[PDB]
This record gives sequence, C-alpha cells and structure tokens, in this order.
Amino acid sequence: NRGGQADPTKSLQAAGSSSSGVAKGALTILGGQICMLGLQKQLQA
Amino acid sequence: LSDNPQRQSVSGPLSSTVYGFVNNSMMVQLPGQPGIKPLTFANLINFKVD
Repeated sequence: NRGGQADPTKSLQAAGSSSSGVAKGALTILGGQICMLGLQKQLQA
Repeated sequence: LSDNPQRQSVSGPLSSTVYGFVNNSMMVQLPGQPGIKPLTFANLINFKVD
C-alpha cells in the first residue's frame, strides 16, 4: 500500500463484432429515399 | 404460447382474426407485479437471414 488516430473506416470495422456498420444505415436510408421519391413521382403522374 | 419475449404483434386487418387476437393478447401486461424476463442475450448473436 506504500508502493513498489482518426480512422472513420473503423466505424465500419465493428459491423462484424457487435454489428455497428453505419454504412449499412446509410445504404438503407439512400434506398428508402430513392424509393420514396420515385413512388411519389409515379403516384403524382 | 410458451414465453417468447420477442413476440411480434399482428398489425392491420390481420389483427381481426381469432388466432391473431390470441397472439396479440398473449402480450398485454396485467398490473400484477410483472415477472416476465426480457432476454439478456439478444445483441451478441445476430441473424440477418432474410
């Protein structure tokens, strides 16, 4: 008792162990966005 | 009817059938000091099978 690095790519490296891939989220958002805009355009037409 | 904490509700018109009604009713919580245990191991094993 007395003694004597900034790696954004790492954000995707966690997708296999305790899955945390934000690229999957980005892809899902982009797909949903193109789907919604195309659906709105087709319904309007 | 066994304890399944991941029981998914039936939504829309399918909620108006007897089987769906039983499935939906098996989830409501009575105010009797609830003792159903949410699962502890549900994030370290992921099944992305679609």
